[PDB]
Amino acid sequence: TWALPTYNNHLYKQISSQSGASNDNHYFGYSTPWGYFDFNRFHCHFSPRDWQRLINNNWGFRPKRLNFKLFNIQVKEVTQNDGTTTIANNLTSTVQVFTDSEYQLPYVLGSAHQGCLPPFPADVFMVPQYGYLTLNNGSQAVGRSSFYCLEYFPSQMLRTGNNFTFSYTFEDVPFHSSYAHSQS
Amino acid sequence: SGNWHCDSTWMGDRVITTSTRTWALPTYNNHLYKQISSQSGASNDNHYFGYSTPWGYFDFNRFHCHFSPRDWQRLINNNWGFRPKRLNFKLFNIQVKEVTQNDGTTTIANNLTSTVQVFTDSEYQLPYVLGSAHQGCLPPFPADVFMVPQYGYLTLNNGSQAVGRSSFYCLEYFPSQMLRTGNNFTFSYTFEDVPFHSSYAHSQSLDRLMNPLIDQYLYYLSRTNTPTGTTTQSRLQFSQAGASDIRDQSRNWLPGPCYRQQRVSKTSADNNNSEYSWTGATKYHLNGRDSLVNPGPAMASHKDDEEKFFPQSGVLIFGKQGSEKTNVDIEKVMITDEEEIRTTNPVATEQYGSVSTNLQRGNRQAATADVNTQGVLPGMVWQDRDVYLQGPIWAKIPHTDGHFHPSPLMGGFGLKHPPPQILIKNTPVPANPSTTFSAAKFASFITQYSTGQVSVEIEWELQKENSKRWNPEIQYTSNYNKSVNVDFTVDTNGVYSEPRPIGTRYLTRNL
Amino acid sequence: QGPIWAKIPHTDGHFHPSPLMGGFGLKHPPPQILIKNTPVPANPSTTFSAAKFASFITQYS
Repeated sequence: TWALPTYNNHLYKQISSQSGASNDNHYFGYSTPWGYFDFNRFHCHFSPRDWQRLINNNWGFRPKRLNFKLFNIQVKEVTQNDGTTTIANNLTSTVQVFTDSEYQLPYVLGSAHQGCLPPFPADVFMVPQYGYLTLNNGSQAVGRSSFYCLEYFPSQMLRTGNNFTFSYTFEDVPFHSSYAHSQS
Repeated sequence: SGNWHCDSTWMGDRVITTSTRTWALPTYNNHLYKQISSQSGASNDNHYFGYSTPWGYFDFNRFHCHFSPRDWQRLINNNWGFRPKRLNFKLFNIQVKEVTQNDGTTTIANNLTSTVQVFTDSEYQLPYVLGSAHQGCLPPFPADVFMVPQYGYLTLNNGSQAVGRSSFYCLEYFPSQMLRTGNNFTFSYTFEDVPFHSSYAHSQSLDRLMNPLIDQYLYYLSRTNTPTGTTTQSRLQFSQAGASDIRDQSRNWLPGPCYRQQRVSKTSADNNNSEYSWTGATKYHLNGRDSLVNPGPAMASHKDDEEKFFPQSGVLIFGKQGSEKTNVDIEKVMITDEEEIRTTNPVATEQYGSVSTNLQRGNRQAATADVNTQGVLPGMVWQDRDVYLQGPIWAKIPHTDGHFHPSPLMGGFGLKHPPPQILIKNTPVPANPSTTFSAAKFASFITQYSTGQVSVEIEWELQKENSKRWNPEIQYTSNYNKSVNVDFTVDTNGVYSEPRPIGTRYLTRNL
Repeated sequence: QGPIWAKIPHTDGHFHPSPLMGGFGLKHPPPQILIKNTPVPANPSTTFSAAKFASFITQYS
């Protein structure tokens, strides 16, 4: 179960280093309202038991396909009259979602950031904000630097009572090695 | 969405029942598992290691959920035996409520599409909680609305210490079907073939089974001394079993097994002046932890004259209506008593008999000892306990290789594959989440609860009464009381009550 | 708890593309999925305002 706040009050931002005089540490980048949930880690998929059962009996393994389905979307509106915090459900107010199979965006995952689906299924987690960096010098940004407006892609629209699926396929890749050799 | 069904129809051989109730499910432990153990209050026999979960489960194991006292009466008189066949189950009319208190004002706002999830398991892969006869049955009386009990289970341990053998579960790991308002749920189950229960008590006791008139042809040792010698005694003599001697007459089959119990009088004057009961208290044990013997092997409570005495343990002691939770005196609680099994099974308080000891000779005088315990032996028969009404229905045979005649000791039908449990849970709905990222587990939530209706239907199968007896029977009848207080009916203020338990053995068959 | 797959940086130069946190280097990893609420405006001004209209209603899903 996932919960999505609203970031930066719906507006892009330029973010850079504070210029704290460390030249090796500087960055030039953009924070966006877009959320993305990113599963790259095992314990999301495998329970310690199944891990144990697989790890003993198999030489190697690789993925083949994967399927993905959202469902049961709903929206909540918080409003505080004076100090009373109140949450009123709403309908037909829409959420929009798009993937890209064309690999046209900066690719954020792979740096092993926290925010995986929680190890333990009981807990409910927030979705991480997006963002990315770009070429720069200190605070200065080159003319080579790029920029994006994510709305520029054909996002499918979702409203309560609607679900979303897409089927993917992994390309053929050599098996991983689960074994260690018996002779040096 | 569904049509309320509470009713029973008589097909002859089979009889169908259905009942329906309204249920309400809170949210337990704020949606998080917990380790629970004993407080370590220094009593080593009392310790536990277990896990409490948010999951609710509603569990019907008792009769009075299914049968109304009338139908009970009508079935109990006319049938030798009965067992279930199938059962059908249907939820419907689910809805959700959200309570929110602004200042001190408690307000409940209905909501839609917020989902409840439910799964059964026909694969028997979970700890099996029912069968210990916990309270929380569907209320006896259909008018009332009841909360669903929280779940939980125990595991191997030592004191507070838990072994490495101990296990754990995450229930979300199963394919729960999802339910949203306007959706209903059904599954059809089937009971496996199991012997009929016995509703009858025999009309003739074992020892007295014989022909009065005809003498059997075997003999027995009559008298040692002719009289005299005396020092030379006398040669053995022989007589025949006859109408005059019932005891010496010979019998094929031996009464059932026994275990001793302690005799407690109702009269405090007769009961032992000093303290007993755990002095005391016949027990068995595992792993150095003595478990007091709760209702045990079947056996008869009392002989004819006493009626005051009752077994200290085996007899089921129910409470009456409005009973106290602790330190309640007897007059508020009902004692069940079985005098009807005197035909076969032994008396509880008494010994099983006497047994030879020494191997006699001229100077060696015979010696015997009262046998305090007897196991099963070839050529033995015994009767199963009564099921009463508020008593349990079925229990699960522990899945194991070792078995002998799997009859539960609270009475009922041992099933190899009992009706699967059903578990139910609300879907957690998050509170206002933090704006910036927080590495925390996000413990905030919105309070709510749900409710709906549940329709349980069982199809019984019967065996009709063929009895050829001449003289009139014994039937169960509520009568002879002119009191203003009516049985099985609400008081003036609407609180239901049950006067006394109702056993199943009324009719009669010859042995 | 370690990572699963990482993307080969799309380039001509390669030698034996095995990520250094361990995993499966993919030429075409599972695509990302992005998700956003639709902004719902607060009470707008009666008369025209040249401003970008920064008011909004707070919510989450």
